Amino acid sequence: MRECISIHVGQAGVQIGNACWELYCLEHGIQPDGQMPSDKTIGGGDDSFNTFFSETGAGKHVPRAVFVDLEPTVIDEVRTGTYRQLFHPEQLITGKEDAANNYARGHYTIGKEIIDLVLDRIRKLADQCTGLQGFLVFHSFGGGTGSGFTSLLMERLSVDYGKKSKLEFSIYPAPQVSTAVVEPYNSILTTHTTLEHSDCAFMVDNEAIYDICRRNLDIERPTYTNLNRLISQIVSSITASLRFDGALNVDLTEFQTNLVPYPRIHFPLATYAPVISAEKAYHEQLSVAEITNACFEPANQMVKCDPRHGKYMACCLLYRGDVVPKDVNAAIATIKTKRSIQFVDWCPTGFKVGINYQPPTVVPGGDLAKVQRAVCMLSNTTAIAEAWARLDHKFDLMYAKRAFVHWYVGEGMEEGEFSEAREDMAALEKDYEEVGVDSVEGEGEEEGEEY
Amino acid sequence: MREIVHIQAGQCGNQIGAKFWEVISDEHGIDPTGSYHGDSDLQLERINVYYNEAAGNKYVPRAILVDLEPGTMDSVRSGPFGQIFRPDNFVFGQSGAGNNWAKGHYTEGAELVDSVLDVVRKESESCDCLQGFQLTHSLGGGTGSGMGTLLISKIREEYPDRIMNTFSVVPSPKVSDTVVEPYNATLSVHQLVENTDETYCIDNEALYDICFRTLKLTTPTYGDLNHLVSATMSGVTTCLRFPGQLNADLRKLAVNMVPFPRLHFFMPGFAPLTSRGSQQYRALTVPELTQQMFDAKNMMAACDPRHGRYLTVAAVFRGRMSMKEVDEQMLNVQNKNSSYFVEWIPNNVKTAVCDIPPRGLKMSATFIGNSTAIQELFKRISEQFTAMFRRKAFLHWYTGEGMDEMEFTEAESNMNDLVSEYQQYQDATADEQGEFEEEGEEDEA
Ligand SMILES: Nc1nc2c(ncn2[C@@H]2O[C@H](COP(=O)(O)OP(=O)(O)OP(=O)(O)O)[C@@H](O)[C@H]2O)c(=O)[nH]1
Ligand SMILES: Nc1nc2c(ncn2[C@@H]2O[C@H](COP(=O)(O)OP(=O)(O)O)[C@@H](O)[C@H]2O)c(=O)[nH]1
Ligand SMILES: [Mg+2]
Repeated sequence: MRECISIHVGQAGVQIGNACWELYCLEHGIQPDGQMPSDKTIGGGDDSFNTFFSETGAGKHVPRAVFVDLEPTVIDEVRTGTYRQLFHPEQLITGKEDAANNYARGHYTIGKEIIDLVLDRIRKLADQCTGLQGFLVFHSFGGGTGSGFTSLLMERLSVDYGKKSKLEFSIYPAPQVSTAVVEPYNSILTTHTTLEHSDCAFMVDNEAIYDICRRNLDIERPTYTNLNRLISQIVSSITASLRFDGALNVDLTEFQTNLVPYPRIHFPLATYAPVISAEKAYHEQLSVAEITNACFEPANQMVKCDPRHGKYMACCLLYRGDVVPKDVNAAIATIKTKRSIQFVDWCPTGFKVGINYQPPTVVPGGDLAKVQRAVCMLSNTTAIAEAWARLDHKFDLMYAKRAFVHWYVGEGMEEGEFSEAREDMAALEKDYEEVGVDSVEGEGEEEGEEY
Repeated sequence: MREIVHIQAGQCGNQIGAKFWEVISDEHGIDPTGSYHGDSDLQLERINVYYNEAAGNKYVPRAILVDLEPGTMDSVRSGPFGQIFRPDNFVFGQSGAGNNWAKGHYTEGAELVDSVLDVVRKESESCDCLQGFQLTHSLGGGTGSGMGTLLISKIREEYPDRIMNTFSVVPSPKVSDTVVEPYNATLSVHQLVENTDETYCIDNEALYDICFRTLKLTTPTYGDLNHLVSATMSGVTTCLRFPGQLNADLRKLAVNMVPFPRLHFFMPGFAPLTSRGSQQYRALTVPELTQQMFDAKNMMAACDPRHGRYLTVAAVFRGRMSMKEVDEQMLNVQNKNSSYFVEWIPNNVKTAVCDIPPRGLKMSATFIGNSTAIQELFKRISEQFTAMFRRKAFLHWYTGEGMDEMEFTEAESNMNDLVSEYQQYQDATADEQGEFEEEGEEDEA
């Protein structure tokens, strides 16, 4: 019937890729070599695992995926691990030498070595899909390959598959945490490419997701492994209505307005609920009201910016499990009452809602709350402005001393190209500001429309 | 795949490599003959980054042995692991450098080097994918400074896209090893400053401090120091050699570590360094480790980094640890010790994390730091080059070797241009003023 594709680029992408395909094979009861050991089908039904798994051979199913870093070692671990037999080996591409946290290597001098290989494998992947809906993509946005190559890939899909849903999920840099020094430059060089090409861009954050894990989930010293298995619950949830039946669904062609209030602003925040320990869910019980109110709390968002400093613009709520619309619709009313939430004046109809029947599949060993009835929330807010306003200043600080410029120049970018990116970043700053008013006047909101 | 070539120049450099190759071999569990029976497949699956597989299940290191004398080589061939080396990679003189850079770089090595470059070529073509060229040597003596320059020169021409790296020993602040050590340490650097991507400043006086003060060694010796040194060389490569939660090779570190193209002269350091007398009274945690990373005294170089500011730092953690515990500890030091850091490089940290711990520890952390405080080396050596050169000491030894004192003058001039560039970026503001000029014309109309 229909298909999504799954793209992991750079070491964070890849690592998250061991996490989301692990979860997808729990949630469908697929064992680590592609067999479905409890299959029941009539054949040719729905059965929506076929949107994420291509059936091979005798009943090997195969993730609809591709992976790369230009370092071998990170893809060699997928080639060697628990699920090594899950992948078709021509999914697992690598390079000779990492993109070295320089975007320029990922987009020019090293990335050219793997691109038309990468695309030939995807041509082959999409040639096998019956009604390709789009591409969902994890990448190291601040990295070398996660920055340069994902954005080279975006430009090189968009010329062929321009009508497909082009969706991506970064890791974003953080207000006090820092994993690398040039992280901001690559963040701008990639935003400056993928703003022309991507249909949405789902930003999430380590420094944010730690605090939720040490607070809520009550994980004492979280790992990157813990983290990738939590981050996995956003794409899981926004795919639940591509993987199971519900009372209300979405498709990929829905999120690209219901999370995109005007096109340049394709940047929502996300979270998932309830996110608590065993001992806590044992102790105390939660309802679909409480779990809708928790998705609006500052301490609960997977990006560090406080929603209060801004205003909401677009929202998607994705209910899984044992819940009914008559409760859910009154629980959004709640969020409609408390003026501690402010939406923008342009968005009085700001909620979009979907309701799938399948509960979240309980993890191995039962290490999570035993809640049959969990919720994902995803929102576009003006509060992201205060997370970009640090990043674009971190560029202004280093580029005044031309600090590290010479590696970019080293691989073949010119000072013209970092300056052009930076002036669209001061333009992005202006596009966050066009909604900074009540005004209806016809270039921001239309004088002949009524909400 | 990604495969580093090692060189070991002169007596000093040879003995650091001679320790290096007991030490990484042990980490990969290698038998002193170049065989293997060791306990892990992971250990052997990755080794290639520093080894070649000779026929019938055998292992050779990608090592070149370099010396203008018959001395120190004879001891590597008799020592622990002396058997792993390809006998062909010993290409050697019968003259020495005489503590003299120009005898290395324009006489005795100049006569030998094309016979050594022929091994460098053959190992570079026997690589899968050639990654870099690492050197153990010194800068204050004659052979590793002088021959090693001449190699670097000739290899940096041939292979311009590969990383070019130098694990150098450098002259100590108070008592000397050889008298010409400031000439040597100027003339070699007058080649290396535009022929390396990375270079190290290892002060054996600080190793002697860390050997008595932290490690609590009674009789501390080169036996010790070349372990402490080689720990750092295997330790920086752990995120290429082995899996972990953050893989990161040497060039991925270098792009983050070097802001401006001559600021590449690094401060090394390791944790933990707790003695056998103290293990049972200390814990081995990321707080305790990150404490000893940034303790002045633990610094394997010439100065406390608080005679300057950190342009950049990189932490290469080893063993199973919470990336959150790491990230929090690197965030605490940036915000409690913010006066230690350069303010227009907004956050100064690169982080990497290997799953594999070194032998006999719960966890460790290798540290690369770049502080403007490394001018404490270059203020000394430029002065100490001048003090002897100003009365023309020792000079005929080097101008017997195809020198003119215009190259001595030109080079101490370059070292002033360097220490002045390093000061130019010291204490510079994160803010840059506008004007007080006025728009339009000024009337009350
Ligand atoms: N959440 C999370 N973040 C990660 C993970 N791995 C890396 N990161 C983040 O992504 C950034 C980039 O990682 P890199 O290893 O540099 O990614 P890369 O794209 O492979 O970069 P190159 O190796 O230079 O190509 C890091 O600095 C971290 O902020 C992971 O598994 N999970
Ligand atoms: N760390 C270290 N330093 C050494 C060693 N042997 C000598 N040195 C130092 O390194 C320098 C000599 O380097 P070398 O190239 O062998 O010089 P040459 O003997 O003058 O040709 C002097 O500063 C010595 O103190 C050693 O094994 N380890
Ligand atoms: Mg990479």
